[PDB]
Amino acid sequence: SSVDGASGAGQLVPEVNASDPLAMDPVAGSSTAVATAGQVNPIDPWIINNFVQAPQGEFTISPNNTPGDVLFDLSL
Amino acid sequence: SSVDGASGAGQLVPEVNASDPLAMDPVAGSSTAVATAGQVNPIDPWIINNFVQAPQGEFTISPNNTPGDVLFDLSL
Amino acid sequence: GPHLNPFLLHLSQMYNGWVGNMRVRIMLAGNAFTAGKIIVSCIPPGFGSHNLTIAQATLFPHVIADVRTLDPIEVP
Repeated sequence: SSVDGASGAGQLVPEVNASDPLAMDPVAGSSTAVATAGQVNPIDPWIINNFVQAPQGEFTISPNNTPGDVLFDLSL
Repeated sequence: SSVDGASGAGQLVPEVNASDPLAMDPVAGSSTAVATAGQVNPIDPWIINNFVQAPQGEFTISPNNTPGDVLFDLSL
Repeated sequence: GPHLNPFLLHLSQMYNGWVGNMRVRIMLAGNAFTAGKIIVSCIPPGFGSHNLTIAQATLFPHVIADVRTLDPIEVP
């Protein structure tokens, strides 16, 4: 699906982003609700791995933008 | 003999050409004539591997050229 | 459909049915000095001809290629 121009991008841009891990512990999923929710409804496995464009899927950076400007604010 | 700028060409251009094989079977050489030609005359082995500039050795592409323009037409 | 290939097309007029898969190759002509990506989405039959967002195009099994690619993009 994803084909980054690595092959022909020369080496002018960085491929992977080198960054320190998130200062945050992992959080549990469904395991919590299992006992008190009336039902635990599973979803189509095909959705489980497809990275699809979110409804808040676009944003733009321009030289008019000034640091601090919010490009997008996603709420879980 | 051939020294492509690979070393200093960065990675802005493709080195080798990736392409599907020729939709065509290999053809036989001299084996055919051996029996009916009066002679089968061998050529200097030094010519056998030297890639030399053909008499129809030059052509030019320019933004004036339009797709379909024949750059060269070689007949065996 | 057989109509995509003139050979097949010519043949369809001799048989009354068909089944099978084709192979598609997209080939782009660009420098190492360009940038931009294209996206090909596989749309199943029985969907509709409604227009999509690039974001939506992502929701289908897809291929996103960078313009600089040298090798042909093959999509089944």
